[PDB]
Amino acid sequence: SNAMYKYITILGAAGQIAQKLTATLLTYTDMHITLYGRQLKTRIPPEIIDHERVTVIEGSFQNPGKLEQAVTNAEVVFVGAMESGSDMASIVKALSRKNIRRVIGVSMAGLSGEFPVALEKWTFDNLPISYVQGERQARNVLRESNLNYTILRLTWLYNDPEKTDYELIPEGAQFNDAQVSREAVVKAIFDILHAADETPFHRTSIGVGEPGTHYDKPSFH
Repeated sequence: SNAMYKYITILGAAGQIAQKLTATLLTYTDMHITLYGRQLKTRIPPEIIDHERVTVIEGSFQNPGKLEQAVTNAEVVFVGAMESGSDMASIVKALSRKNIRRVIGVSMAGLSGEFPVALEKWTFDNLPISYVQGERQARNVLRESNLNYTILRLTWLYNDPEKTDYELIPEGAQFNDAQVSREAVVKAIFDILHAADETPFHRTSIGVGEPGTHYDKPSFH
């Protein structure tokens, strides 16, 4: 045990990593969890929504009063999707208003020149430009903030409960891993939330990849 945080607000709560994270925090910590979003009582399963340590708050990133409520007294905010500069700006503004400092957010690997040639080309061949550009703008907004952020740069995702191994790729290092499981990413987030010394995560952007996957594209699964 010994999580470093008790109160977490999860934005993008219906996303797959966010749901897996919520389940692990319920099972393996005594954290109190607030989920913010739209129709969450139907989009998230009842073993989460019915749990006494889960609170749902309705709204979107364009409802500043609701978002501010959701993050009030959060000790850490998890941002499941960093897809839009303006949404990221609204999140940063809400956290700023509530004096919330600690934020962990999910972004994409490949926007800091870190992928090798073939995997980089495959990556951009398989995403719309608008998606890439929105990820870039959201990342820039968060790095420009004064928040104590950790950005997790994820390589290509898949699901496999047997895959929980991850490695962390520092800023500026080659990122050669073509894939990582959502379960491995969730373990990394859990580990960050339990780290007494969080300096490696203080205003840094860290890649998360499956060791041994130096391929030109994610594997067939």
